[PDB]
Amino acid sequence: ILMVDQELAQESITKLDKALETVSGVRATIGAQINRLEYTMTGLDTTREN
Amino acid sequence: SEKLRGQISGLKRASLNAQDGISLLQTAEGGLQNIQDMLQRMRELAVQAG
Repeated sequence: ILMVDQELAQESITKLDKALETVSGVRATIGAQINRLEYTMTGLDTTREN
Repeated sequence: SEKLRGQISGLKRASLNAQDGISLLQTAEGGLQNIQDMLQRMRELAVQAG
């Protein structure tokens, strides 16, 4: 990515948008896994109690 | 006397078997409750979209 002349800014904006979407997707995957593990927390304790 | 002794012993054994049975159903209902808890969150995030 270069910001030297008045032609690369448009390509820069496109690449930045695509990178932002990629980061958002990876964060979403992390959140999904953490929520699944949080749900699987409690059944183990209930089984231990029984 | 012999018949009464035998009946007493059998009744005691049945009394033990009863609680032996009840524990298993308690475990089963715990597991079912966990599954039912998950299903409603699925339905909520289902009605989210549309």
